[PDB]
Amino acid sequence: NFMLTQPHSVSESPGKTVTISCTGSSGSIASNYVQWYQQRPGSAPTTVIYEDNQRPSGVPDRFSGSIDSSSNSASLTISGLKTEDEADYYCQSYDSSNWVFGGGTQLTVLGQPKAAPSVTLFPPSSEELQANKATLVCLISDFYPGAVTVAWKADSSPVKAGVETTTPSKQSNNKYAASSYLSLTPEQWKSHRSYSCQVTHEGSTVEKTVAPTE
Amino acid sequence: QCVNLTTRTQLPPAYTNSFTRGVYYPDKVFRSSVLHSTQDLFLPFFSNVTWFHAIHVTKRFDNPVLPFNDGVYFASTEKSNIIRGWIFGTTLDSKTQSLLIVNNATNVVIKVCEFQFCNDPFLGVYYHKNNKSWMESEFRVYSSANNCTFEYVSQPFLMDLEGKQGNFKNLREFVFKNIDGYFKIYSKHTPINLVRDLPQGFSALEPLVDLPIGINITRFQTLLALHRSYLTPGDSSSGWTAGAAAYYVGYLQPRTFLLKYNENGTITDAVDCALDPLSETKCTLKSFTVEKGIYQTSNFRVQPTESIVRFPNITNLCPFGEVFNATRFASVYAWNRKRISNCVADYSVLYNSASFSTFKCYGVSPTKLNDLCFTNVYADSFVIRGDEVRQIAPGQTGKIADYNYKLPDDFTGCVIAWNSNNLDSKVGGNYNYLYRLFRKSNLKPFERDISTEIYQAGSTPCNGVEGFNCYFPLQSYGFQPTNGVGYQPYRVVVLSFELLHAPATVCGPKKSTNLVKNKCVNFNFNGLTGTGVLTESNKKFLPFQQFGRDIADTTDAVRDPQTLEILDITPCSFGGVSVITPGTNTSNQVAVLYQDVNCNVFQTRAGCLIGAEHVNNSYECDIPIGAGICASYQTSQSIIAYTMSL
Amino acid sequence: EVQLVESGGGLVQPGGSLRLSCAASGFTFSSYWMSWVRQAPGKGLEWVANIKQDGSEKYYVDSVKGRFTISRDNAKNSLYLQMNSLRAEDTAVYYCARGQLGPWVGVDYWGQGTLVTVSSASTKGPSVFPLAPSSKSTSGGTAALGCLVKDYFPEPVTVSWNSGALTSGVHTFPAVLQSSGLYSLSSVVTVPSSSLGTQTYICNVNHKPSNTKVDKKVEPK
Ligand SMILES: *[C@@H]1O[C@H](CO)[C@@H](O[C@@H]2O[C@H](CO)[C@@H](O)[C@H](O)[C@H]2NC(C)=O)[C@H](O)[C@H]1NC(C)=O
Ligand SMILES: *[C@@H]1O[C@H](CO)[C@@H](O)[C@H](O)[C@H]1NC(C)=O
Ligand SMILES: *[C@@H]1O[C@H](CO)[C@@H](O)[C@H](O)[C@H]1NC(C)=O
Ligand SMILES: *[C@@H]1O[C@H](CO)[C@@H](O)[C@H](O)[C@H]1NC(C)=O
Ligand SMILES: *[C@@H]1O[C@H](CO)[C@@H](O)[C@H](O)[C@H]1NC(C)=O
Ligand SMILES: *[C@@H]1O[C@H](CO)[C@@H](O)[C@H](O)[C@H]1NC(C)=O
Ligand SMILES: *[C@@H]1O[C@H](CO)[C@@H](O)[C@H](O)[C@H]1NC(C)=O
Ligand SMILES: *[C@@H]1O[C@H](CO)[C@@H](O)[C@H](O)[C@H]1NC(C)=O
Ligand SMILES: *[C@@H]1O[C@H](CO)[C@@H](O)[C@H](O)[C@H]1NC(C)=O
Repeated sequence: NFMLTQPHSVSESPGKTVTISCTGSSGSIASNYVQWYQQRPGSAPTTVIYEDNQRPSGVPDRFSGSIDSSSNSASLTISGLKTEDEADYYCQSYDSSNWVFGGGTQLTVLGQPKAAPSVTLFPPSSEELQANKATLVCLISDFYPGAVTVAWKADSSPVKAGVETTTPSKQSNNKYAASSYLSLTPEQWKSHRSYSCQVTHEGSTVEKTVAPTE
Repeated sequence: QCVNLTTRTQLPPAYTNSFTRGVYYPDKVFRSSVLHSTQDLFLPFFSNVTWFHAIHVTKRFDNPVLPFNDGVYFASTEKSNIIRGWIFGTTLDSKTQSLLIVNNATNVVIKVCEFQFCNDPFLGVYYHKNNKSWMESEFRVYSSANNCTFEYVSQPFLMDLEGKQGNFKNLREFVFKNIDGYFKIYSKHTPINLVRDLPQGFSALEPLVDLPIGINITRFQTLLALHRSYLTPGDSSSGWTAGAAAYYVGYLQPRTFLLKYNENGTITDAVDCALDPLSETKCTLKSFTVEKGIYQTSNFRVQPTESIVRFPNITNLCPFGEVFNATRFASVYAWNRKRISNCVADYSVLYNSASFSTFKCYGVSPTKLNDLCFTNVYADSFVIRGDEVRQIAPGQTGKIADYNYKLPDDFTGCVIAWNSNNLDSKVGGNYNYLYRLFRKSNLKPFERDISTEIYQAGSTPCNGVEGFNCYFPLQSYGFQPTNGVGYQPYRVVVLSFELLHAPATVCGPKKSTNLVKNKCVNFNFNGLTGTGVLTESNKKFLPFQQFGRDIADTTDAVRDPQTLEILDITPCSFGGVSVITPGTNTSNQVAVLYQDVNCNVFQTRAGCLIGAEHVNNSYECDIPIGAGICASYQTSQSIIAYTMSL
Repeated sequence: EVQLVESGGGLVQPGGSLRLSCAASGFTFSSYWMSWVRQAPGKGLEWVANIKQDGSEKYYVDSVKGRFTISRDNAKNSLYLQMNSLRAEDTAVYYCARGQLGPWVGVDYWGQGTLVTVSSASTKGPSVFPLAPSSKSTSGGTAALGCLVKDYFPEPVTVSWNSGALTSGVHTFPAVLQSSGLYSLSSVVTVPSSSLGTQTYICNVNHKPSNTKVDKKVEPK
């Protein structure tokens, strides 16, 4: 059960030296060679560190590695931290006739700071409900950063099943937009009091209320 | 500010031929009646030069951002003064210093800064309704600049803003260079009555300015002026006119030129040295008139193509098999020591397998092992349980690391470990294996002990019998078939490599490329890096020799080691480029003669003669060649070669 | 400089058999170790299988043990991977990995790869719902219009309004994956509310795998 433990978001820093630690638990990683793999997002991966102390030809000398047997961890150090570092890194080992890979450590961050999110509702019409369907869509747009949570509130109890949300997409306004879909039945639509779809952001919460009375 | 253009139908660029164009003064000195040769960047004669159009009658507007090489040639046959100026730079994004040279209607300025350039700088000319004159108002060249170093204003050249569709009446040439950060501009206005296919006339370009800027230039763009009359709606989307204009862009490359000077020090004619054999003969003699006779201009040498290597055969496989495939393994306190030497090392089967669990190599890197030759190779072997495998590495401490086997801190070897539980243990377990638990002190590296005395722990001696405060340092190991993975037996073999003053006896495998013969190739047969052909010989060698020399003491016969063939070494070819000339005021063509190189084309006794037709009849000869064969110009009429008549 | 070309994917099958190929050039195929590595879209790297330079020894992970097979040959310089009894987890991008000395030196070689996805939905008729918000106040994201496309497979859908006559203000939200792995998306355009009855709004939806083109008029409730 050999595995490697390493973080997922580190080195978000401009222009200095930062170390990344990858460690194992089942056995000593210093017995065999451990290598670091470095991958373009959306393209083919490459390798920055091999043999645990050297680098391939053409790789800049900014990257370096070290081994600490006291803490049973492997350290990868990047010195330059230039503009060519937007990658996720992995640590790979070899226990016995098998290969084990790391989780992945994403490194990407090397006029108005706040935008009001415009939120809209589209309740199902008579055409939707006459075909034994009920699609409620929760739309959110113009938010920064794109880290939001969409929730649905019923008359007396929050729902858990039937709600799907997509990742935000980059539009032509230097902002992001996200959508949420809910599949429901007409029986609970007319047996409730007021429907609510709430969205949470960094120190912001916008809630909207509609009624089945049309 | 700037605007973007719309897609339309354009014309592809065409290619024209230069005719004695691109010659300027290479220095600021005076030479009178002097044929002086200098090394500088010019435009070669009869070279391919890139051509662009600018005539409206359609809608041709092509100004790409062409790369700036070492020196450019810009010739414009401007008539209606449609061209305005040039810009330079590297990225054109307000990050590096960039040039702005514009010949405006009032004055000429040279500003180098970080101007924010759009995708197509241009100047806009409007026709006024009340005023019957063309004036420029749209000064859309850049947005802004932050800071810069150099600025210059030239003379106020008068500019005509009226565009027509007639034939050209003036020709303007410009040369831009950048040596040691110094900007060089050469220009000269030359009137002509022509529209296309620039004449064969000669006109040297005088220097104009020597602006010190000291930046990098790799891209440049051209600025053009359009007109907005009452016919066009006035919008720069689909309706516009640009008159009739044309400009040529050429790139300079370094060549050697022979320049002729007159009594007032003006350049009249130029002769190249790498264009024509006649031109080479003219420029080597430092004269514009060549008489009849033999002449030597340069030499000719063939170059090697490939590089073959054939190391001798390797078959001395090291005894790595039985040291790894050993039925019996010694105890840890009595670890075996085997010396391996005088064999060709083969680690290829060692790393290609995967039955082993540890392949760490301290000191030296295992990625290059076949290219390393060592003097002595040692190999130890002992069995240890899976827990005490990390204790083998130097630096760590433990029971095995300090009482049974200690490694030095400067180890340059490798450690091989693998698991063998079924072979080393039966159903009842193995109890034949001994290890040390107690010692008087620590153990020095590469030291083993065999004594099985009674370990003393307290102060009172036990008189050499079993009792309290003194026990057996040597103890047995218990093994189980169903125990843990860490308690299973593991076999560990440690490799040690050392260098001494003795010659190296252990070497890695070598490679051998295929043998190519009868071609000018390069070979390295363990004693020389010789380049030449490898012919098949007819002389046998005694069965102890690898080399071979001649009377002149030159290695020209080396035996191939892997099939035992005797191959000769011969230099590829060399010689000189001789030329025969009919003379002055008689002909213009020459014929190339090689002194001893073996190949319209006639195979003469005195080498290879090309460009001269051999004829069987014999006349009296005038230009000697050699071996009873001369050359002459005889009836049109061409250069002939024949046997001379006594 | 070593070329690696992979072309073995591009189709969906539940529990079937698939054949992936990696082509290599620029080196000697019969002297270095070989491997295969896959990664999930949006997840980390994981190892799949490895094979010796002569094909004598092959190993896989315990998740794919029992199934899967790998074979090689040195005459035509190609690597063969065959899969059987696929599951829903097998949506991954497969790279053919090349070694130098053994399993300790490193992967260090990742062919560009081929996108491989598996799904059970072959082709179903899309559902069109041009929602008409007759009653809606101002100061909102959408004044009054709505179009919804639901229950279609696979991507993509050509969404047009008024046969492509209008193109300003059209915003099409990306498709979302439901609990059954089904795509759904909506497109909104900002138009004045005074033209609800004075202008005809038709939502055009075209699906190329389903060869269906449905134009539906928008009528306020
Ligand atoms: C110990 O014996 C085994 C068994 O033959 C050797 O393993 C073979 O290695 C050769 C190398 O030429 C391969 O061609 C065979 O395929 C291998 N056979 C098996 C069954 O493993 C091994 O090389 C020997 N150990 C040493 C160090 O010589
Ligand atoms: C110039 O180049 C073009 C194509 O690159 C070729 O067709 C043409 O013959 C060249 N001109 C000369 C004088 O060689
Ligand atoms: C002509 O153009 C130059 C280039 O910047 C400018 O400095 C000059 O002011 C212009 N002339 C007039 C009269 O505007
Ligand atoms: C500003 O001018 C100085 C010269 O005084 C120059 O070294 C510097 O590079 C300029 N600034 C920029 C951003 O180029
Ligand atoms: C100019 O460019 C050359 C080659 O690109 C480079 O060697 C040199 O350092 C550059 N100099 C400056 C001042 O940018
Ligand atoms: C150049 O020299 C020639 C030879 O005497 C003479 O005829 C001519 O006038 C001179 N030209 C000038 C510009 O001095
Ligand atoms: C060199 O070795 C090969 C096998 O490794 C053998 O076939 C060949 O005959 C040898 N060459 C000699 C003995 O000249
Ligand atoms: C010159 O070369 C040709 C072909 O390579 C050959 O037939 C001829 O014999 C050679 N001449 C001499 C004098 O060796
Ligand atoms: C010259 O004449 C002789 C007469 O026999 C003939 O054999 C030979 O081929 C001729 N040579 C040429 C080049 O015509």
